Amino acid sequence: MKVRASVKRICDKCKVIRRHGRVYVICENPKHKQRQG
Amino acid sequence: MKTYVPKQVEPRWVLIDAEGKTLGRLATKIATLLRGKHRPDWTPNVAMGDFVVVVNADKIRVTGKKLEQKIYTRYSGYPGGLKKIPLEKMLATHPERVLEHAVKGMLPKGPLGRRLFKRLKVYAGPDHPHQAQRPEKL
Amino acid sequence: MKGILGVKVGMTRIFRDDRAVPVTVILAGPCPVVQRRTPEKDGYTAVQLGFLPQNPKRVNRPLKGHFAKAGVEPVRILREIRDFNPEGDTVTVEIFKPGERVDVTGTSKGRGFAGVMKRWNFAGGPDSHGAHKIHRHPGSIGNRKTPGRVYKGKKMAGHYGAERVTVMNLEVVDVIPEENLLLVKGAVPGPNGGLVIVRETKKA
Amino acid sequence: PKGVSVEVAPGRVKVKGPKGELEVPVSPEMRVVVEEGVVRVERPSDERRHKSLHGLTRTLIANAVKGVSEGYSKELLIKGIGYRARLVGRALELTVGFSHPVVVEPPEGITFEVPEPTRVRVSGIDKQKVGQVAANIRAIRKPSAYHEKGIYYAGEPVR
RNA sequence: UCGAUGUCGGCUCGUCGCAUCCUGGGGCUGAAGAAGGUCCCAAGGGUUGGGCUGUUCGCCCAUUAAAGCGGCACGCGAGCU
RNA sequence: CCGCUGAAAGCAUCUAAGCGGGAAGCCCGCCCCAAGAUGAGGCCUCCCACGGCGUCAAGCCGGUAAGGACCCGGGAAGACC
Ligand SMILES: [Mg+2]
Ligand SMILES: [Mg+2]
Ligand SMILES: [Mg+2]
Ligand SMILES: [Mg+2]
Ligand SMILES: [Mg+2]
Ligand SMILES: [Mg+2]
Ligand SMILES: [Mg+2]
Ligand SMILES: [Mg+2]
Ligand SMILES: [Mg+2]
Ligand SMILES: [Mg+2]
Ligand SMILES: [Mg+2]
Ligand SMILES: [Mg+2]
Ligand SMILES: [Mg+2]
Ligand SMILES: [Mg+2]
Ligand SMILES: [Mg+2]
Ligand SMILES: [Mg+2]
Ligand SMILES: [Mg+2]
Ligand SMILES: [Mg+2]
Ligand SMILES: [Mg+2]
Ligand SMILES: [Zn+2]
Repeated sequence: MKVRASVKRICDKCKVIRRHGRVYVICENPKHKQRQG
Repeated sequence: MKTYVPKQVEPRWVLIDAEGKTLGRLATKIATLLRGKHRPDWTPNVAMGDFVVVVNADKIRVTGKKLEQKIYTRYSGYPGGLKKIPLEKMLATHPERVLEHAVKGMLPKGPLGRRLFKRLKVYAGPDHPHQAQRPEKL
Repeated sequence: MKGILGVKVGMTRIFRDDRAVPVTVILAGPCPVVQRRTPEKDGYTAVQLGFLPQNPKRVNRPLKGHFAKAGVEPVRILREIRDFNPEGDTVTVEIFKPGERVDVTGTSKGRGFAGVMKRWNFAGGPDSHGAHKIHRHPGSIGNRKTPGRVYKGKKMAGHYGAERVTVMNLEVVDVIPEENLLLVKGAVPGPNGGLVIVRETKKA
Repeated sequence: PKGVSVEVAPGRVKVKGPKGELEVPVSPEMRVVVEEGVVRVERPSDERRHKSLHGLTRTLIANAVKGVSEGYSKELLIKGIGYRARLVGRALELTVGFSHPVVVEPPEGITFEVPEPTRVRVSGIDKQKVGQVAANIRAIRKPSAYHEKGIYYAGEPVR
């Protein structure tokens, strides 16, 4: 998914970085691109 | 009952070089200067006191982040528009007015408040093409 | 920036050998400049222009012969061109060359109290099925108690026309500087005899 | 860094040497020093408003002096069918799949050196603008559109 | 509020919200391309003509890029029907 | 939404210092009104005594000009103005 309210870390490689308040998740596979919005 | 009153004293043409001060924190010095809340002659219905000339506008620094945060909505045009102006735009075009809008809320609301706002002569400084007369109160 | 003063004198379709281009005829006469509004005393870089010079001593206190060919001031009165800067004198039509677009700004034909269904193209009401005294009325002009007022930009009955209007991108199709005409393709606003300023293009 | 000639102002460290001058700002904190080319940059203040600026400027001054000692070569590979990047003047024209083959201008300090129509590199006295105008050239065509089109630095094609 | 707040719908005029139906961006896609799906920004502009019903709403017809969901006293009768 | 540079955390990360792209969206650009913008602007031009009543060119009038009205002929201006 893309924009959740609760953002998990469903991988081991999903970094949980935070770019201007929004708790993103980046990865190497793109399906894990969470946003917390 | 006694008699206390002031008389029409020749004004105080204070300059305020405002290179550093945050607006608001400056402007409540300016409004307290604009009303006669600093001379002990103060009747509240004469608009005595200072004719403040705050100069050296934009680079009025503001607080923590108010880069496109502080919204100057004020102008309801009149059918569909509350038109919004952030402080970046305000300091960009006619800077000149963030101080005017800062003191126009700290002055009172009646006709004495409106007369007192005409005393404040904001410029974008220096060289306010106005003066030879400057008790530059800092 | 390519400005002139002129008179809309009529319309005529002429032919560019293949079609019928329906031009009007602007009498963009030789307009003497009367004051070059400089940007260091005004801020404009504009130029006041003139028109027809036969004003038999109706020239009161704007007598103002401070230009070397002032051509005593027209009651076909002064207007501006806002970003102009000529180079010689009495700018004629040769500034315009056939094939360049112009914006023509003129006072439109006023229609008085041309009330609504004419001013704002309202759909009026039904001419039948029922009552009758609403055939050309605006109908509703708001909502009930909230807002409980008419919005201030409301379209209603008013003084239609007689305000300056600018048609942008009219092709200059020809000039006839044998009699100093200017021919643009389309509908220059105003009466056939009214005043139109003709400016440079705001294409680019 | 032997050939550099670094100088300090309050609002700016300023680096020089065998290529040119770079003018790197900093927060003026700690009244930081210099003894040689690479520096012990200073902080005693353990809070995060300074504990990261130290380290940031430790890498930034190093990137500046390395840019004057040739911090240059970011290599853009072009993959697939011959989307040739060829230099004309200094603004490079690369013909990637378009009706309008793209001419990319440099910012002042950067030149696009073109070895082949298979690869280009972007050189300049920086890392900031160098990565930026490798990035605009990669944004001419973001690569991985069901593979082998687009341009790459050294990235990894997976299906 | 019953010493009255006229009441459904349509017409007319609108204006606003965004929780968008197009249009402009974009992310993923079980995204070859064309499509599309879903989600994020995004009201600036739109948002058709009909048949039936008093109808709002629907069912259709022919389109459309889309034929938005609402609010504004289920907007609007000192404007009308 | 994607970046570049890069720490906090020797790796990376669009971000905390910075800086870039980027939406019909926002501001300005385009068109129109607009100095009643008491903040009442600017520019060009034209006209300029004191004789008269004081704690004085006198705050009040009478003759002044530059001009403006009144009126009349009108008008693709317009209900009147
Ligand atoms: Mg005074
Ligand atoms: Mg003075
Ligand atoms: Mg008329
Ligand atoms: Mg009708
Ligand atoms: Mg009736
Ligand atoms: Mg009847
Ligand atoms: Mg009742
Ligand atoms: Mg009652
Ligand atoms: Mg595919
Ligand atoms: Mg949204
Ligand atoms: Mg809408
Ligand atoms: Mg509605
Ligand atoms: Mg109702
Ligand atoms: Mg009724
Ligand atoms: Mg009613
Ligand atoms: Mg790196
Ligand atoms: Mg940028
Ligand atoms: Mg605007
Ligand atoms: Mg005025
Ligand atoms: Zn993952």
